[PDB]
Amino acid sequence: MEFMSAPANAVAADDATAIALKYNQDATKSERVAAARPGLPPEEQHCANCQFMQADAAGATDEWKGCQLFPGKLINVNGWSASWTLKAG
Amino acid sequence: MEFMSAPANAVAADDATAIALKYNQDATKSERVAAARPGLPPEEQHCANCQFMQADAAGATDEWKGCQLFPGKLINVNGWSASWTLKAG
Amino acid sequence: MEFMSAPANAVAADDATAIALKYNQDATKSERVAAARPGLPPEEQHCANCQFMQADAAGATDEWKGCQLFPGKLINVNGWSASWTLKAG
Amino acid sequence: MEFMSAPANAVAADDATAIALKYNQDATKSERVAAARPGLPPEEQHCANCQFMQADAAGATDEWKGCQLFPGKLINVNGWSASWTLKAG
Ligand code: SF4
Ligand code: SF4
Ligand code: SF4
Ligand code: SF4
Repeated sequence: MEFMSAPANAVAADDATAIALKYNQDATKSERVAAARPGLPPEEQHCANCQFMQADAAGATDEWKGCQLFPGKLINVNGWSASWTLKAG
Repeated sequence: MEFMSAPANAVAADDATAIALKYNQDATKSERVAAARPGLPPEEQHCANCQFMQADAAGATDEWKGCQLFPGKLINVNGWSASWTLKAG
Repeated sequence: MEFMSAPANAVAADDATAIALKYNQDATKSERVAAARPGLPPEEQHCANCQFMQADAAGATDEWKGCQLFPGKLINVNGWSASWTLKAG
Repeated sequence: MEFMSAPANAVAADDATAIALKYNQDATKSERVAAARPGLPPEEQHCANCQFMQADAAGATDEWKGCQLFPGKLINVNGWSASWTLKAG
């Protein structure tokens, strides 16, 4: 595989929105256990299985995808935020 | 009936999760018609017969119930969202 | 990952102990609100933040852990029983 | 100039160590801006001016050098990783 470029509009650690929504690009380092959102055990929760992850957003790759709660941005498929909600598959 | 107080955690219209899920407290003013989700004729679709409705959520009353897609929140039994799926059993 | 699948010794709904101790593997469906045990808001209480949860137990996973009040069995990190107690440390 | 021979042991995108280090062989496609590591503006950071680049590594050339954090591998002088540190001297 070729290296996966990091989008200029990916949510960053230094963004007020990320701080507000407790988003972390790496779910393993997130507060998912402390949040204890309902749906899946906490350590299985990440953007890849969240209701708001948008696979068809401008600039999306299999590593970077959109989120309906972060307009005009891109989150990491391995991330997590406190709005994590199991996708109604 | 008596004037029933609206729960402090009822899903509000200007909540980003609500906007993304296309939830309307009133099914009769919702996108159920245009969406024509499978299961039942659109005019019959509301949270009361949705699979994700949680009748025994904390604080639920005969008018406000929980929803798997709105952790910690309460929705109206006569509401609807783009996630509506006919309840089985 | 795989679907929710309780290991061999997961406390079961028709286990006399479970019934006696008011345990439910899903805290959002338990009597935590009615019981209103002291320490934290009832809706914030679950096995993961209970003093009796034991991280080091046979067959334990990120989702299933031991509980000192259920010797030899496993409970869900998202569960709750009427013995929920503050996590001292 | 003649074509720059690539090494078979170049760090590759699907190497767990590369992923963990946030390495990208093309720094302009990396997370350096988001990382905002100290010493130089993000846009000026690459392996060529990193403290850990190892010029005297087996098979190292004009374009590929070693890195203390990647034993037995070679990085691209134009690359970058989240361990970038301005070289002193
Ligand atoms: S809302 Fe879902 S998709 Fe968006 S950042 Fe949070 S966990 Fe990821
Ligand atoms: S998912 Fe079902 S219960 Fe929840 S808001 Fe939508 S229609 Fe109502
Ligand atoms: S005592 Fe604590 S760990 Fe054990 S079942 Fe009850 S709430 Fe869970
Ligand atoms: S540590 Fe320095 S030399 Fe090694 S990959 Fe990172 S930036 Fe390049």
